[PDB]
Amino acid sequence: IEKKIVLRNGTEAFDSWEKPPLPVYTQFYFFNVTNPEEILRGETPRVEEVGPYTYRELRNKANIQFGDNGTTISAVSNKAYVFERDQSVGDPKIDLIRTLNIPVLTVIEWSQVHFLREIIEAMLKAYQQKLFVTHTVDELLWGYKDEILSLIHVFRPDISPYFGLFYEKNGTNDGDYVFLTGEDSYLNFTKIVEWNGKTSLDWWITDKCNMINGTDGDSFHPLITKDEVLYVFPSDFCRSVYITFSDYESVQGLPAFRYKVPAEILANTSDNAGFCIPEGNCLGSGVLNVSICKNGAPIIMSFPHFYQADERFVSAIEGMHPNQEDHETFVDINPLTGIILKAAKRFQINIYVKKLDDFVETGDIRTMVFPVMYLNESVHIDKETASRLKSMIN
Ligand SMILES: *[C@@H]1O[C@H](CO)[C@@H](O[C@@H]2O[C@H](CO)[C@@H](O[C@@H]3O[C@H](CO[C@H]4O[C@H](CO[C@H]5O[C@H](CO)[C@@H](O)[C@H](O)[C@@H]5O[C@@H]5O[C@H](COP(=O)(O)O)[C@@H](O)[C@H](O)[C@@H]5O)[C@@H](O)[C@H](O)[C@@H]4O)[C@@H](O)[C@H](O[C@H]4O[C@H](CO)[C@@H](O)[C@H](O)[C@@H]4O)[C@@H]3O)[C@H](O)[C@H]2NC(C)=O)[C@H](O)[C@H]1NC(C)=O
Ligand SMILES: *[C@@H]1O[C@H](CO)[C@@H](O[C@@H]2O[C@H](CO)[C@@H](O[C@@H]3O[C@H](CO[C@H]4O[C@H](CO)[C@@H](O)[C@H](O[C@H]5O[C@H](CO)[C@@H](O)[C@H](O)[C@@H]5O)[C@@H]4O)[C@@H](O)[C@H](O[C@H]4O[C@H](CO)[C@@H](O)[C@H](O)[C@@H]4O)[C@@H]3O)[C@H](O)[C@H]2NC(C)=O)[C@H](O)[C@H]1NC(C)=O
Ligand SMILES: *[C@@H]1O[C@H](CO)[C@@H](O[C@@H]2O[C@H](CO)[C@@H](O[C@@H]3O[C@H](CO[C@H]4O[C@H](CO)[C@@H](O)[C@H](O)[C@@H]4O)[C@@H](O)[C@H](O[C@H]4O[C@H](CO)[C@@H](O)[C@H](O)[C@@H]4O)[C@@H]3O)[C@H](O)[C@H]2NC(C)=O)[C@H](O)[C@H]1NC(C)=O
Ligand SMILES: *[C@@H]1O[C@H](CO)[C@@H](O[C@@H]2O[C@H](CO)[C@@H](O[C@@H]3O[C@H](CO[C@H]4O[C@H](CO)[C@@H](O)[C@H](O)[C@@H]4O)[C@@H](O)[C@H](O[C@H]4O[C@H](CO)[C@@H](O)[C@H](O)[C@@H]4O)[C@@H]3O)[C@H](O)[C@H]2NC(C)=O)[C@H](O)[C@H]1NC(C)=O
Ligand SMILES: *[C@@H]1O[C@H](CO)[C@@H](O[C@@H]2O[C@H](CO)[C@@H](O[C@@H]3O[C@H](CO)[C@@H](O)[C@H](O)[C@@H]3O)[C@H](O)[C@H]2NC(C)=O)[C@H](O)[C@H]1NC(C)=O
Ligand SMILES: *[C@@H]1O[C@H](CO)[C@@H](O[C@@H]2O[C@H](CO)[C@@H](O)[C@H](O)[C@H]2NC(C)=O)[C@H](O)[C@H]1NC(C)=O
Ligand SMILES: *[C@@H]1O[C@H](CO)[C@@H](O)[C@H](O)[C@H]1NC(C)=O
Ligand SMILES: *[C@@H]1O[C@H](CO)[C@@H](O)[C@H](O)[C@H]1NC(C)=O
Ligand SMILES: [Cl-]
Repeated sequence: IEKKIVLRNGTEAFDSWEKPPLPVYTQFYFFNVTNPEEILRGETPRVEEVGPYTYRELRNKANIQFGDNGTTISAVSNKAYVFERDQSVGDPKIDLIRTLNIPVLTVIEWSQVHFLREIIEAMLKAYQQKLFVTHTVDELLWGYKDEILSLIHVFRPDISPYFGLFYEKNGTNDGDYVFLTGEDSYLNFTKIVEWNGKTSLDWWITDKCNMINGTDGDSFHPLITKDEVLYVFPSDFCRSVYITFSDYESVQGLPAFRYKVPAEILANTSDNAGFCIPEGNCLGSGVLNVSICKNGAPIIMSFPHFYQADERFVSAIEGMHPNQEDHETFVDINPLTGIILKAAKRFQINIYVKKLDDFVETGDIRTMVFPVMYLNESVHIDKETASRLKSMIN
């Protein structure tokens, strides 16, 4: 029996959950646009893969408060990124990525949804914008001041003049959670019961699709069996997900089940129709429109290089060469303790883009899902802690 794996003030299980000992790394990879002018004339985009840009994470739980006497527990998962230059392809403060002007594509999308339409329209007309821009890798990630957002900010202070894929994400959390500790049952360990005071979502169609299943992803319940499916709620993905057993792996001396993201997760099916707002009309297998949760921006999540996706997505963008080894999402879990040993959490960020007659900025651009950047959030257990665990286990 292993009731040692429960969150209670005293056990190492708690301390490690509170303050993760193992280092997590995120590597960013960007797609540099080689033929912007030609794309605007309706030609096939060709892109060039650039990276990695490696960041070591700092994690911990804060505002910790036990609930219902040892069964629930509220906390916030802070997270920050420390750049590692010698692990990266170059200096992100100097290196330039040319890609889509996301700020203007966003406000356009807002204008189209009759949000600040005039104000947005007048400014674009006043100050001509380029659809493709060039900025530093650091600017794209952690943010930079944009003309049009600054002009809007003058009138609407609620709207930020800065934009960045990870703007204001360094040293912050993704909201108030209340986790379920193993006290009641070891099965429902580090399981999620609420987020921002809410036990479900509300932006997806079906009650089913709005459910919050599983753990935050950083750990699992002990005594896993190959036959069972494992649910996760990655907040940044804007929906729950499951992973299924792939095969047997060894990480140091420790046994590990390899759980991967199956292709059912983003497949164009009636099951997943409830993710395709408004009227269940999906773009095709292997992508996810997350405009709603990303503040009306035309953001489409997918896997790297449209792996596990419809082929015409891959065909649309020259330079998209997907393969399983490099681009799949996997996680090697010690079946016994439900602890992660090795994992590559991988996914892409794309932008939906189409020609618009009212907006000359769009030129004659093709209708497509435009890949901007993907990443690999990884972890790997070292000898010391491994054999410590391996001896601790027995
Ligand atoms: C990915 O997912 C996302 C989200 O899941 C998808 O987006 C959803 O789908 C589409 C995207 O285009 C979109 O549907 C359209 O919504 C439009 C707007 O809906 C909102 O606004 C409606 C109208 O409100 C204005 O007008 C009303 C009076 O008629 C009035 O009540 C309002 O106050 C408002 O007034 C405006 O005020 C401004 C002035 O402000 P300033 O700028 O400050 O000066 C004026 O400039 C403006 O002209 C106007 O007067 C409202 O009724 C509605 O409830 C929403 O709140 C609609 O316009 C679209 O309607 C279309 O159909 C009509 C049929 O009747 C057609 O005649 C017309 O051509 C029109 O095009 C349509 O419903 C969703 O809004 C959007 N949802 C979200 C949350 O973003 C996205 O598409 C997906 N992408 C992919 C690739 O799959
Ligand atoms: C996200 O957020 C996290 C957490 O905040 C960021 O990580 C931290 O970033 C800060 C700010 O950049 C880092 O501080 C800098 O550290 C560098 C590294 O140099 C090291 O070695 C120096 C030797 O040359 C040493 O002097 C530095 O400081 C040590 O010594 C002092 C006293 O002597 C001691 O008090 C410190 O604790 C250190 O032990 C340092 O370790 C350093 O070069 C920087 O100094 C410059 O910049 C500051 C302004 O920030 C300026 O005042 C100085 O004059 C100098 O110009 C600075 O101190 C910190 O190291 C990071 N923390 C961790 C844990 O890594 C992260 O960068 C953010 N990421 C993103 C993407 O936004
Ligand atoms: C992603 O893709 C983009 C677009 O292709 C690339 O961005 C270009 O990057 C190149 C360099 O890689 C940039 O060119 C460089 O510009 C520097 C500054 O240019 C201004 O200032 C100089 C004076 O120094 C003026 O002469 C010039 O007119 C500009 O106004 C220059 O200093 C560099 O010049 C040196 O280049 C080589 C040696 O490096 C020599 O041949 C030259 O003699 C000279 O010493 C250089 O030309 C260019 O500006 C970028 N374009 C855009 C649109 O931003 C990215 O590189 C690519 N990303 C990655 C990671 O590869
Ligand atoms: C997080 O996620 C990213 C990927 O999204 C990872 O980065 C990749 O890491 C993988 C694994 O190492 C890399 O795959 C390797 O590609 C290399 C290709 O080399 C080129 O140049 C050589 C000449 O030296 C040519 O021979 C070759 O054809 C290529 O043109 C190779 O070094 C590797 O090939 C060897 O291993 C593979 C095993 O799969 C064998 O198939 C080969 O025969 C050979 O033995 C390998 O293919 C990939 O390139 C990386 N990509 C990027 C963009 O960095 C991170 O590593 C990952 N995980 C973590 C924890 O960070
Ligand atoms: C999050 O929660 C649940 C549980 O994982 C997921 O819904 C489940 O989906 C399956 C279909 O594959 C359901 O099977 C059903 O069985 C019932 C009972 O016999 C039957 O009434 C149905 O016709 C169907 O056969 C399963 O029961 C269902 N769970 C519940 C509680 O109804 C859901 O999809 C997950 N969502 C996300 C976003 O991860
Ligand atoms: C997503 O799936 C839907 C339905 O599962 C597909 O729509 C079908 O399209 C064929 C012709 O290609 C029609 O004969 C069917 O009647 C359609 N069915 C429904 C329910 O609409 C569609 O092909 C898929 N979408 C994409 C973009 O490939
Ligand atoms: C738990 O540890 C001890 C229990 O006595 C106490 O000093 C401390 O305040 C508690 N901290 C948290 C985060 O629960
Ligand atoms: C988790 O604990 C048990 C284990 O299966 C389950 O019966 C129960 O419904 C769960 N608890 C809560 C509060 O949801
Ligand atoms: Cl290993």
